[PDB]
Amino acid sequence: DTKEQRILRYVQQNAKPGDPQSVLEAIDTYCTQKEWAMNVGDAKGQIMDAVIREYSPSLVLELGAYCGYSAVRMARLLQPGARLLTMEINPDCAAITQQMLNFAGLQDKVTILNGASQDLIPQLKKKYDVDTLDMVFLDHWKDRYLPDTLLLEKCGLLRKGTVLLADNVIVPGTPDFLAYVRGSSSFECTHYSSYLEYMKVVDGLEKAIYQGP
Ligand SMILES: O=C(NC/C=C/[C@H]1O[C@@H](n2cnc(C(F)(F)F)c2)[C@H](O)[C@@H]1O)c1cc([N+](=O)[O-])cc(O)c1O
Ligand SMILES: [Mg+2]
Repeated sequence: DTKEQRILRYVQQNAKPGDPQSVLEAIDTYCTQKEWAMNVGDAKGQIMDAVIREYSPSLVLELGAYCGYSAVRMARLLQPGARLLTMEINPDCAAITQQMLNFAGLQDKVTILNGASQDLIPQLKKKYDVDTLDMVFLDHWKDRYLPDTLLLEKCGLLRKGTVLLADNVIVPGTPDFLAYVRGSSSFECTHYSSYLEYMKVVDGLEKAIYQGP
């Protein structure tokens, strides 16, 4: 029994089927109160929602599905016919994410790709009927943000105006990626400051009164 399975089961038991907002709220409650997990969380999530709404992307790529929190967050805001592709190298995570999406009623909008980016990015256009991406959400291993961006470019998946949106550029940090995009004339960058997810961390003092030998 893993933390991720506990999160899914919590959702199935507490959230309302076919209600994405309910699913997000259940995940957030569980991770706030019971076990920290690396979901983007509500604070950063509200910023994501505002960016998605602004750009109204027809085709989004997510790198890093985890438990499907951001996939639910993004897919619930997609217009009819728009698609989210989400890449997850861990097959246990990919299965949890599919179940989370199913529970939320968002399965028709989302395609889970189970594999490594080095294999899957070059197969996107041919296997998943993609021309160029409107938006990319980066939230996988932090050392993979830059090499994957470069691979996306190599493969012709970026067009003028493709929006990349990257989580965790402060904590844990993505320093090569951040320096690269901020220094490149090929990118125009904006920073949205917020807070790391679920950081009300409990600690305590123990008092121990000696009673003698
Ligand atoms: O390490 C963090 N995230 C790593 C998240 C990694 C997730 O992305 C998947 N993946 C890996 N490669 C691919 C692909 F697509 F390329 F194939 C998909 C991994 O299996 C995992 O589910 C993290 C850590 C903290 N923190 O505070 O420690 C806070 C956060 O918000 C975080 O995102
Ligand atoms: Mg993250």
